[PDB]
Amino acid sequence: MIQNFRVYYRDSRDPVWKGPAKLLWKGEGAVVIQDNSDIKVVPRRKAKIIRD
Amino acid sequence: MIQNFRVYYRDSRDPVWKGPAKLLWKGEGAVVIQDNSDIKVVPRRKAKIIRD
Repeated sequence: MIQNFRVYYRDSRDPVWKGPAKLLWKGEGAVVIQDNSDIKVVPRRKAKIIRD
Repeated sequence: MIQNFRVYYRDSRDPVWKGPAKLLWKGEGAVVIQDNSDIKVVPRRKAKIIRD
């Protein structure tokens, strides 16, 4: 059901937002994404769902 | 498309397999699962897809 959606997220070294990422898994207060060629887990409260 | 499937995986502190887990994301050589109440990423080459 996830079509074209971008997501922003902050790093643990700086509360500064980071470039957009691809949205893959979406359920509880957590969202799986992929910035470079590596998938990682990010708390939903530290990410934002933007539409493409 | 993921119905009832269990997955085993080894830890980084010991090449010993670990209890079964729930299969959620499935794509490249990586698989997202959930053992306790926390989701983590595990390389597909370090996990096994078992049917329920």
